Amino acid sequence: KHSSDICIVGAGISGLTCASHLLDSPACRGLSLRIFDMQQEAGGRIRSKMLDGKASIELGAGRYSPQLHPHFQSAMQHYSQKSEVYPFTQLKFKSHVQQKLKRAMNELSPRLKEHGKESFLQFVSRYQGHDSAVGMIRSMGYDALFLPDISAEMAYDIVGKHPEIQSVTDNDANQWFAAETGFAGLIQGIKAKVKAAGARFSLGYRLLSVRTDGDGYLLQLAGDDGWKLEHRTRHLILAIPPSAMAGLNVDFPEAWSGARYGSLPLFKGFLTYGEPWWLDYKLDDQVLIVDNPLRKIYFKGDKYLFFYTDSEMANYWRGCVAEGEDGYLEQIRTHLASALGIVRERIPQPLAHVHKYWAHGVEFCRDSDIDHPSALSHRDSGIIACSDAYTEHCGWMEGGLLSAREASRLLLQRIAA
Amino acid sequence: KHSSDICIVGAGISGLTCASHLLDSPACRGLSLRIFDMQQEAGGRIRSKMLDGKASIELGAGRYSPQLHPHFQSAMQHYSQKSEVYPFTQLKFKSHVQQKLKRAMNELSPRLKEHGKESFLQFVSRYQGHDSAVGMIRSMGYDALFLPDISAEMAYDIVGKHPEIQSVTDNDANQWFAAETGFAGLIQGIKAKVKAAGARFSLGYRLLSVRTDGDGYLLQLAGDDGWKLEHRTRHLILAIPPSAMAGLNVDFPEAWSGARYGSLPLFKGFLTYGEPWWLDYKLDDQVLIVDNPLRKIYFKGDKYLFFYTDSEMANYWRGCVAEGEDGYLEQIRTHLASALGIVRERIPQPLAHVHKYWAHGVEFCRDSDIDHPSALSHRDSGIIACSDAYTEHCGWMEGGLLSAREASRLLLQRIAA
Ligand SMILES: Cc1cc2nc3c(=O)[nH]c(=O)nc-3n(C[C@H](O)[C@H](O)[C@H](O)COP(=O)(O)OP(=O)(O)OC[C@H]3O[C@@H](n4cnc5c(N)ncnc54)[C@H](O)[C@@H]3O)c2cc1C
Ligand SMILES: Cc1cc2nc3c(=O)[nH]c(=O)nc-3n(C[C@H](O)[C@H](O)[C@H](O)COP(=O)(O)OP(=O)(O)OC[C@H]3O[C@@H](n4cnc5c(N)ncnc54)[C@H](O)[C@@H]3O)c2cc1C
Ligand SMILES: Cc1ccc2[nH]cc(C[C@H](N)C(=O)O)c2c1
Ligand SMILES: Cc1ccc2[nH]cc(C[C@H](N)C(=O)O)c2c1
Ligand SMILES: [Mg+2]
Ligand SMILES: [Mg+2]
Repeated sequence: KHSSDICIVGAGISGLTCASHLLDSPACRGLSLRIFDMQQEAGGRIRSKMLDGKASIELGAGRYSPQLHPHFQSAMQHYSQKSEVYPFTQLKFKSHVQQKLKRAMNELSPRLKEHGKESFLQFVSRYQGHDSAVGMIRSMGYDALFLPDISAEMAYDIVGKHPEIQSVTDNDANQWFAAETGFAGLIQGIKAKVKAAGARFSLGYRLLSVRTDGDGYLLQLAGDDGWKLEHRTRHLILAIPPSAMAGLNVDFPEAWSGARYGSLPLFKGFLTYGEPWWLDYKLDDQVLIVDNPLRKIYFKGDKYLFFYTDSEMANYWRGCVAEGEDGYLEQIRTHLASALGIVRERIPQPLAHVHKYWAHGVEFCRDSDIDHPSALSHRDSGIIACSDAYTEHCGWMEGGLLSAREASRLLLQRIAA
Repeated sequence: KHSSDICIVGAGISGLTCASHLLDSPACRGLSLRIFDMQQEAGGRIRSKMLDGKASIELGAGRYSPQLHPHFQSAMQHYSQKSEVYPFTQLKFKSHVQQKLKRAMNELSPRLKEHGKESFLQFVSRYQGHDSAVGMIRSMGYDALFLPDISAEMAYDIVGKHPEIQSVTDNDANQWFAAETGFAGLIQGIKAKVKAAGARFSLGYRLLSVRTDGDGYLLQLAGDDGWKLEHRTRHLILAIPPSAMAGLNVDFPEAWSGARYGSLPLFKGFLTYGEPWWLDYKLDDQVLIVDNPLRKIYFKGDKYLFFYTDSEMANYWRGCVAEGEDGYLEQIRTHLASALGIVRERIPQPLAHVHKYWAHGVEFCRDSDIDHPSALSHRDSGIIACSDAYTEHCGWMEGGLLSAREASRLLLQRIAA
């Protein structure tokens, strides 16, 4: 038999937290747990790396707030991961536009119906012209704020939940932390605890289809070396994001919820140097938000710098990387010089660098349904779906922990019934 | 994105050698050349690994014969790669069957003038018992020899061109060498020459489809992070195996050749230990061929041991691996113990271990003796296909060198004219 009592497809933080809750319940004594992930390492969009062997960098999720993410903070403490303060919470190098509109976003506050749920750009186009509104939105360095299906209501929550811009709203007392060893240390601790409790991991296998087979389910998987594999299970959680769900044969989203779902790409690029040349400019631990394509530039201590972009600007950088390392590094240097107000020859070339493009970096519900529960259920088959996108914290690890707790509750009802 | 004058998809030894022949030619001065491969490193089924940092192992190709592979030996010398004697050229702990293997193969050979081209299993059981034929073929370690479409003709060619069993057909004239640093070193030599001459590499991109587009071709590729990419070229070599050709939209194999093609899976597992325990059995640099699922067991000096299987036996192990690393490792201990005639508890567990499964390890002409030309051309579009499977040396790097030389001539004649 290649079978299991419970199967979790997905070994990001959502899936591994489902596993951890299930194995804690005495109702799962003796039941067997199999965890699939198409990747070769657990973590999903949590991916920590040593750059040049020197320092530790976050290619995916990198920061959290005690105010916004208390379940995440508790997870870090439960698994004894040490946090460090996250420095990039203020813009010391502000602009007239960035100054102007902290004051300007209080005014438009009456958006219940007067502005409602328009686009954020359509909204702000009201207070001042369309031109002025573009420059205001651009100065916050998250290009997703320009998209039409990003409502003005959404946008205000987006802006107050991000550390670089949170001072423009009344979320300016939120505190922020990063992992010292990287969030992968947390992924590793959960994984080890779930393995020691007897769950078995099959990493490197991609789920392709699932069919209901009697009381349980039949899964078709493809290993990344081509090996085709079938698995029977009695209970199934799909701890994968909406974009992955749509690729299956399970009638997503219609058989699952009222809502439609969307996603933004993200891009991060990291560079290290022979000397921490930015210390002369008093830039260590500062973040610059610029209109040029780097958009958000970060100087981490004396160790490295990086930049972070989304939507069309993430696709720009990913395209320019496809045309080869050389023009990519040269474009970066130009835009670094422009952001500092110096000539490109004062920017050294880097020793090492690494980048990462996430085609579906953030996945979110456009709130079409009236209510939206934390985990999902197939109306017919009883498959449970689990993802940060189904919660009040879409786009955050905290949403993963919250979806997983509901997801494991729903599955514990399936055993008790 | 952009374009090229010449495009090579596939950066195994075929594609790299194609590129090398093309850039040697004055007829390409000024032409741009772009090379795609879906893997992140060049080499294809040539994959070397410094297992532990103190030993070089070959997960793909591992040995060549100067007598059978003169072009490959010449390539090694051209790129200044050092060879070393390949130890596993004979068997010592021969069982009862493995002596009769010689005198029966030398005796059953006149009968292959007639009833020669039939299946090898049913030809060997047409002059000895069938219970005797299954024992004689199995003692050769290669389960390819039990299959319908491998003739008694094409099986005598296999037995004589393989180092472990070439004694069985009076082909000990043939010496065998391995690469001192691995065949990766040859791959890196070609790659460096092709880069130094201006070819542009795009690794990590998978070709999904090609369509003719005026004089040239429009290629659709998918990066392994999702990034979709369109590339326009004027001349196009597909240096990929027949299994890869079928996955495209190019009417393979009809619009190319009158031969049909098959493939076999292969599996290798490598095990290292704290103590070279197998020396007490005088096993270093020896190879045992056994009935049990390990089939061929190799002891490399006092560095490591490994085993090598094909066909159904390769699929046996890949399934075992899918059910979990612990049951796989315990299976190996069992089959090692019975092979050496000792109890399980005298085999240690391994420190480190690695394994590779090749779903299409070998691909070959099955309309064999079609006088199959060394490269193919699409009857309509003029796309050239390059692969070891199109040559007399299907299954050897030598075949890739031969196919590459032809494919580049085809493309130079069509670049000219
Ligand atoms: C660049 C970037 C920066 C981020 N920064 C932050 C931050 O600072 N703070 C924060 O809270 N969040 C951040 N996030 C988001 C955070 O990473 C996610 O919210 C969280 O990791 C999602 O966890 P998950 O388990 O729900 O999904 P995922 O992490 O996406 O894991 C899903 C897993 O399912 C696997 N999988 C998918 N599909 C299939 C299939 N068909 N078969 C098999 N297996 C499959 C995938 O391999 C994946 O490992 C960031 C994300 C990105 C891209
Ligand atoms: C286990 C094993 C042991 C072997 N031992 C020996 C030996 O000892 N002696 C010997 O001579 N030979 C041996 N071989 C054979 C040798 O590996 C091959 O004959 C040779 O490497 C084939 O080279 P190639 O360039 O034709 O094809 P490949 O090495 O198969 O290269 C094909 C390349 O094209 C890429 N590719 C494919 N498809 C697509 C697509 N749609 N888009 C983009 N890219 C793509 C692949 O990723 C790959 O890099 C062995 C093979 C195996 C599997
Ligand atoms: C551009 C964008 C838009 C909406 C978003 N919701 C959550 C995130 C992740 C955040 N940017 C982070 O990295 O912590 C995010 C990003
Ligand atoms: C089983 C089988 C059948 C046919 C084959 N033609 C070439 C090879 C490669 C060889 N076995 C090696 O590993 O060097 C091979 C293998
Ligand atoms: Mg998950
Ligand atoms: Mg090739």
